[PDB]
Amino acid sequence: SLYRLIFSSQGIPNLQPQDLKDILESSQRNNPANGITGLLCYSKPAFLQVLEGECEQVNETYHRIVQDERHHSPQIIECMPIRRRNFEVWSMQAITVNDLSTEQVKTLVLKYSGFTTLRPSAMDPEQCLNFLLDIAKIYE
Amino acid sequence: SLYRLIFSSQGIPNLQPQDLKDILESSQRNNPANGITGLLCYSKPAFLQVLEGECEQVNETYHRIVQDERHHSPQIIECMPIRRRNFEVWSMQAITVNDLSTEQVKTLVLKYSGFTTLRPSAMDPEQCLNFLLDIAKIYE
Ligand SMILES: Cc1cc2nc3c(=O)[nH]c(=O)nc-3n(C[C@H](O)[C@H](O)[C@H](O)COP(=O)(O)O)c2cc1C
Ligand SMILES: Cc1cc2nc3c(=O)[nH]c(=O)nc-3n(C[C@H](O)[C@H](O)[C@H](O)COP(=O)(O)O)c2cc1C
Repeated sequence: SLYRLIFSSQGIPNLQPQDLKDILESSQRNNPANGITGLLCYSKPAFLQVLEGECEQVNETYHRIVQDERHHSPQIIECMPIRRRNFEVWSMQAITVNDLSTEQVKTLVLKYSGFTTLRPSAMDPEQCLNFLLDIAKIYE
Repeated sequence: SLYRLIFSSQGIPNLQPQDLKDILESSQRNNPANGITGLLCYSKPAFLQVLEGECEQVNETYHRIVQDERHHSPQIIECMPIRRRNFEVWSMQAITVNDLSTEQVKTLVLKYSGFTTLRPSAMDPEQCLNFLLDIAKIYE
């Protein structure tokens, strides 16, 4: 009943600043409640993110996520029953990747991937989550 | 880059043999090119799909299956990269299970479940793997 879901996506080519905080209000009004927790990451245009919570919640959310007019082509990287939550999960939070490339952050991309750019496309699930973890560290 | 995805959904109140013949002619047609192979399985109401391939046309197919309406509310029990394929024989293989099924199949259902009717959300990843495994193991 306690799952972890990983997957990445592609943000519609015309997405604006005022759209993402609206993705936030959502994640911060729709998750805490659901014992949905974890971390969402943006690197124009690449998306990554892990979900953790009740299996049925994890799912209730992901499939609700997929129809959003705001991006296309989502790749589940992992969905698996887990032993314990990793993010103490103050919230399903969001980080924009700058890109801004870089100050100690580009490094985190030769490490878990190759080039300086966020291609969740090279990542294996472990290098996938390993990364979502390392970034949050140096950040609150 | 290989990956395996296992999921189960709820059929609509009225799927007929005619309505079951239609999901398959679409996966021995699409999936061959699509590169999709696996067992599907159907004990009214639920289907219980296993799908095998690389990460892209997996999601491609699934997210498409979920766009389907013949069922509703899919759930991912497990997605992640594998060693080797287990369902390579059929580009898909439908297999109806029902209380009318042979007294044999009825008991393979019981070997992994707490009740005699196929119930996915009460079965862990291993249980479904082997069920589907042992159940294709015995279907030409
Ligand atoms: C990358 C991305 C991640 C999102 N994550 C969530 C989420 O975790 N929870 C959520 O409720 N909405 C999330 N959304 C937004 C939903 O698609 C949608 O806005 C939300 O379900 C609407 O909720 P509302 O009924 O409160 O307005 C996300 C959107 C994007 C683009
Ligand atoms: C439970 C279930 C599983 C399905 N699995 C597949 C599948 O593996 N591959 C596929 O192409 N269609 C699958 N479908 C049906 C697709 O939603 C749809 O029939 C297909 O994308 C249409 O293909 P067509 O345009 O060639 O007719 C499934 C449908 C259901 C209800």
